Amino acid sequence: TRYAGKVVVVTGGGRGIGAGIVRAFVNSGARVVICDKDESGGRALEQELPGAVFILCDVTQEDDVKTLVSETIRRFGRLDCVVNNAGHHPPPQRPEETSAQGFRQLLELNLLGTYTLTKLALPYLRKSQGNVINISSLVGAIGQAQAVPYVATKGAVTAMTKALALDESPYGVRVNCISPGNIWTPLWEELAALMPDPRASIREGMLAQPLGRMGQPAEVGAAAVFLASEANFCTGIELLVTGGAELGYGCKAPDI
Amino acid sequence: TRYAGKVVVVTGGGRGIGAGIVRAFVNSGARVVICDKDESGGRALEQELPGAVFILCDVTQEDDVKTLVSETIRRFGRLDCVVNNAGHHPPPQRPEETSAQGFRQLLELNLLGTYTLTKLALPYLRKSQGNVINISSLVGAIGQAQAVPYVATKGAVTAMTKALALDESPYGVRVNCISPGNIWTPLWEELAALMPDPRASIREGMLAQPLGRMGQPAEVGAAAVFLASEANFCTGIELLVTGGAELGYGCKAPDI
Amino acid sequence: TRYAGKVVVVTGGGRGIGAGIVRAFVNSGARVVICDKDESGGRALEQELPGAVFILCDVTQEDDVKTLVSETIRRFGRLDCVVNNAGHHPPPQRPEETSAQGFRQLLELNLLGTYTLTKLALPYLRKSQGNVINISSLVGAIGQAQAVPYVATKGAVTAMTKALALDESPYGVRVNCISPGNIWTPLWEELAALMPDPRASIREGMLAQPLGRMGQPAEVGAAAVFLASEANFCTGIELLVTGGAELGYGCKAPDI
Amino acid sequence: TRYAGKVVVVTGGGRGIGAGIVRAFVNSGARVVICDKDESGGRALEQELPGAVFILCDVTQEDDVKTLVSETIRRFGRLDCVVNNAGHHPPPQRPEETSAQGFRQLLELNLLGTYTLTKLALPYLRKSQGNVINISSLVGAIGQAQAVPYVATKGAVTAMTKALALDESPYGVRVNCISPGNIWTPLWEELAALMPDPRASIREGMLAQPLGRMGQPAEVGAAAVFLASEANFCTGIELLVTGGAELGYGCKAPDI
Ligand SMILES: NC(=O)c1ccc[n+]([C@@H]2O[C@H](COP(=O)([O-])OP(=O)(O)OC[C@H]3O[C@@H](n4cnc5c(N)ncnc54)[C@H](O)[C@@H]3O)[C@@H](O)[C@H]2O)c1
Ligand SMILES: NC(=O)c1ccc[n+]([C@@H]2O[C@H](COP(=O)([O-])OP(=O)(O)OC[C@H]3O[C@@H](n4cnc5c(N)ncnc54)[C@H](O)[C@@H]3O)[C@@H](O)[C@H]2O)c1
Ligand SMILES: NC(=O)c1ccc[n+]([C@@H]2O[C@H](COP(=O)([O-])OP(=O)(O)OC[C@H]3O[C@@H](n4cnc5c(N)ncnc54)[C@H](O)[C@@H]3O)[C@@H](O)[C@H]2O)c1
Ligand SMILES: NC(=O)c1ccc[n+]([C@@H]2O[C@H](COP(=O)([O-])OP(=O)(O)OC[C@H]3O[C@@H](n4cnc5c(N)ncnc54)[C@H](O)[C@@H]3O)[C@@H](O)[C@H]2O)c1
Ligand SMILES: OC[C@H]1O[C@@H](O)[C@H](O)[C@@H](O)[C@@H]1O
Ligand SMILES: OC[C@H]1O[C@@H](O)[C@H](O)[C@@H](O)[C@@H]1O
Ligand SMILES: OC[C@H]1O[C@@H](O)[C@H](O)[C@@H](O)[C@@H]1O
Ligand SMILES: OC[C@H]1O[C@@H](O)[C@H](O)[C@@H](O)[C@@H]1O
Ligand SMILES: O=[N+]([O-])c1ccc(F)c(O)c1
Ligand SMILES: O=[N+]([O-])c1ccc(F)c(O)c1
Ligand SMILES: O=[N+]([O-])c1ccc(F)c(O)c1
Ligand SMILES: O=[N+]([O-])c1ccc(F)c(O)c1
Ligand code: NA
Ligand code: NA
Ligand code: NA
Ligand code: NA
Repeated sequence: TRYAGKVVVVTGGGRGIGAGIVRAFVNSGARVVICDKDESGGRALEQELPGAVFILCDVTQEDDVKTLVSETIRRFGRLDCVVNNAGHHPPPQRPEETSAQGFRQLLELNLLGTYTLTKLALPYLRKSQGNVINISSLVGAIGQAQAVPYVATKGAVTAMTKALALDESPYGVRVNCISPGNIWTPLWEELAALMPDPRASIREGMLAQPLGRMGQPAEVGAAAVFLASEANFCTGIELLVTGGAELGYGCKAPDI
Repeated sequence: TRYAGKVVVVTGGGRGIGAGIVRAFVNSGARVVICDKDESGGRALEQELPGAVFILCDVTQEDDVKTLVSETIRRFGRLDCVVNNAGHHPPPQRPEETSAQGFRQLLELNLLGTYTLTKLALPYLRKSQGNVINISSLVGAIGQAQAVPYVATKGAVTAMTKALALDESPYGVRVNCISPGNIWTPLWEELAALMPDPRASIREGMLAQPLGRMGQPAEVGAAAVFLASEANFCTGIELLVTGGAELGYGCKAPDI
Repeated sequence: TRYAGKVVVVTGGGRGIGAGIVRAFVNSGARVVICDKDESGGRALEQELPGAVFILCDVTQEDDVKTLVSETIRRFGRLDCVVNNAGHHPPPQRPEETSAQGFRQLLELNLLGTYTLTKLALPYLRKSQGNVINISSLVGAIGQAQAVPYVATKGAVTAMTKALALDESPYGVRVNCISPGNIWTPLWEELAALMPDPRASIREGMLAQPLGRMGQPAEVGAAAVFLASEANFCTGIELLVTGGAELGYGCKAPDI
Repeated sequence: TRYAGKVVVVTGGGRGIGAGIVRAFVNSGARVVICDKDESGGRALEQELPGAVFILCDVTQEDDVKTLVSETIRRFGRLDCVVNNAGHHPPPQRPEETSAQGFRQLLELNLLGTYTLTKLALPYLRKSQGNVINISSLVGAIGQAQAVPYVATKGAVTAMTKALALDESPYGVRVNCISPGNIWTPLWEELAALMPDPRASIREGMLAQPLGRMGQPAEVGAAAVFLASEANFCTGIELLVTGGAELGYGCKAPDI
């Protein structure tokens, strides 16, 4: 009952972190709209979870997003929280292997889709004194190798979260982000499968955390439910869900 | 039931933020040991809350703290979480008005008391795969005027939290801190009463946050219960509970 | 002679911070290519400074940038440092007053122009073991009101700086950024002139810093010359040139 | 001539980073007072460098420090910059192997010695509009394993730098810190010699940086001369001299 009577939209909620967030909010008592560009996972999740429904929506298509918001209000009568989770990490790319156009396309998903849904949702979030939760990444803060466009998009999301928090504070609408580190998801598994030694790639990812394991979608979901339901004095924060990967010295490569 | 069956020690739990944390953990189903050097508030809290008991303990006295831990284990059989909240903010002091000995005394409360309880508790936290929550302050991160010793003690607590998180990660013990901003507590009220215009001092403190109000002990308490019960992939983090005070430009004082 | 024999490109170098950086590098002994989309300031700077030449170049036009790099190599035989300073801050815009297309256009200047020049310059910077300096902004780190797109672009630049630093570290090429706060420039003056009370707007900007004044282009220039010439163990850093604006509590707007 | 006519005190200046800072300031044209508790290195440095003199001074002894300041003024007539570099890193210590009294002793050197010299110097720095530079450490910011007391002392120094910057800003006195990462110094070499495999310990320290090497005292010295002589709009900053050790993922230890 922590978030009972509330209505939540989760983008990219059909699998991975997004599905973990969907499950966490349903378990808290909320009704959840699962937005995803792929039907497979999200439609099955709707059948599985009574408090969840699936709406096909590509967050890069402004008309898809307009319909997502108007259908949410038409079907459920209010909107309390938007979780902007949809996003993609390309395979490793050296800087000279990137393109401006590929950079533009990744900005369209990771940044502008978050911007567009947030903009269309804010009039309703103001009425409900709701909140926005953006899923950024630890690598926006500390960088990552072979990922210049991806890192840039998440640096933008984290910064945008703080700007929006300032703008919406007089209306009682909080805007926060979660920065996960290595979370074991289908995207992580897909990316490891492209590596010469997938098992070695996965073990390296596990040992990047002092805790010695990757995180779970359910753990990101619990952080999201906290930010929505119990963090009434938090706005503009970056909640790290990383297992301590940012702590201490590690292998990143006597004084010349 | 979020933290049912667990045993929590809260230092400085007799009033203010500490009492808000005590209440939050009792509401989550935990048994709570209220530690405080003053009997008045903590003893009344024990009478009020069934899941809470009061143990008189000055965290600067190592033998008081040894007895706090051994009495907790004797009476409740386990220890799952230590919340190091005891601490003090002196009245405003210009740098030339501080002393090394006053600095040493503030380090004894704000830093070494946290260190001592954590050290004595860790053998039991390892057995329970428990966790440590230190109450630091936003001003450890961003500074504050007329508070050189206080700011230094909280910078130490936040850093120490990260070091300890690294050391205890192989044992499954998480170590995190909460950095509150302006929280309306008896200490805040006492400090404002020393000012020429207390009402103006309080209004200034309220407007230091984009949210336009100070925070509540219950809001710090909810963050603590989150870190203890649902943040299993968080260690070494600094959870800001500040109402956005660190965001954007403000009045802190054309190019010469 | 701190940077004698070296060749530096400064984008947006015709006025403001960029011109201050141009002057600082000329004073250090470097030859400087002034890139700007406007002829007026940059052409006069070339006439004024013996070690500087002006090349008309719009950093959003990839063919302009290709020609900028090839002309620099043709005329001076090497390239040691690229300072990505070109960028724009729109007038204050409430979130609901922004557009995706306006956001895209600002990303094109503030982020992708920096990306494009850096990409085209890196083969030559590798040969010279040169370095990249991006001019970001403090508001990428802490947020700003009525500037969601601008803040997002600078969050991206700061993050991208760290990603690129990781990628180029094995080649000995350092990548750093400077985050200025309020610097008194023609852009600042233009923006204040749009306000109801320009003088009040300027005084507010001055008092946003504990130092009680805004910064100078020459001060950003000195930081850039430091990063280029004497910071051989710095890569991926964010050098704050802000007068302390990020420090302490301020006016950003008792516990409800 | 960048800092000609100025007078600088460097504590712990007899070897290591401190000696590199002494050399950098002498090369900039300043007169330097070398403070150290050991005579060997500092006395030889005075003989070697015309613009430098050695004063025996233990920064934990308040009367030593009073005499250091009064002798500096008596001999040179002004004081422009204090570099608080004296400090120590103990050998690796597990948390349960530390003591409160050992923690107190390390606070006395790393934190209170910096506090005491700064306090005694500030009246003269106000007259000269001088500045303070504290040598902290990257591990104050990100933590380190087996170093709870050391990490806590450097977290305190970095925070104290920001508090003091706020307090002294109305007097035109800037207060900044440098946070080095792995710098190859006699302390680093001594600590590695205690390890089972010193060569393996040194190689691990080198590879903790994306640049693949440790830093040099001269590189910390150049950062200090920058902060003193050319960073007039920087106060309360933490200048990282770390070779990028804080960037990206590394080895710090699939989802359980
Ligand atoms: N997995 C990690 O380690 C990790 C770490 C940090 C941040 N993140 C972020 O978390 C989020 C989710 O990552 P994940 O690992 O769960 O990925 P994932 O690929 O497993 O799942 C992403 C989901 O989003 C959907 N999606 C993609 N593009 C979409 C679009 N245009 N419109 C609507 N839905 C779309 C996909 O169909 C999928 O269901 C992303 O923003 C990612 O950047 C992930
Ligand atoms: N109030 C704020 O705005 C604020 C902001 C940031 C951080 N904090 C921190 O939160 C904590 C609590 O602050 P507060 O405002 O609730 O203060 P408070 O003075 O209202 O309550 C502190 C409690 O700790 C107890 N205590 C003090 N010294 C003790 C000792 N030696 N041993 C045991 N108990 C002791 C006091 O008796 C009291 O019950 C402190 O660590 C403080 O630095 C407060
Ligand atoms: N002024 C401040 O307070 C401040 C603070 C933080 C960051 N910054 C950043 O510093 C940089 C310079 O700011 P400023 O105040 O000097 O601005 P400015 O407007 O005074 O000068 C910017 C210069 O860049 C040029 N320019 C603009 N678009 C260009 C393009 N497409 N191609 C080439 N040149 C182009 C302009 O013609 C001008 O000469 C920007 O990146 C800005 O975001 C400024
Ligand atoms: N070496 C590194 O990798 C590294 C990294 C980050 C920070 N630091 C910091 O840099 C500073 C210097 O470190 P280092 O590696 O050069 O150490 P070092 O041991 O090589 O040199 C320190 C110097 O300070 C002197 N000193 C020690 N205690 C003193 C006291 N009480 N009074 C006066 N002088 C005293 C010593 O005699 C010595 O000459 C310290 O503050 C250290 O914490 C070092
Ligand atoms: O595909 C890798 C992992 O992705 C997560 O989203 C799922 O919850 C797991 O079942 C799966 O092991
Ligand atoms: O004393 C100021 C405030 O302190 C808080 O700890 C209490 O919960 C409030 O009742 C009180 O208004
Ligand atoms: O236009 C405001 C300021 O802009 C700076 O770039 C110039 O150096 C100054 O001459 C001018 O006062
Ligand atoms: O002792 C290790 C290193 O310490 C530095 O301070 C010295 O400048 C070097 O000569 C030496 O290699
Ligand atoms: O830190 N990240 O953002 C991140 C890490 C690993 C992944 F596989 C991923 O898709 C995203
Ligand atoms: O930010 N703080 O740590 C803080 C702020 C105000 C107070 F009254 C106080 O006691 C502590
Ligand atoms: O912090 N900035 O990025 C910033 C501040 C003020 C300006 F006028 C400006 O053009 C940019
Ligand atoms: O990061 N440090 O503070 C640090 C690292 C290595 C050392 F040997 C040392 O004495 C200090
Ligand atoms: Na359903
Ligand atoms: Na009770
Ligand atoms: Na010229
Ligand atoms: Na000499």
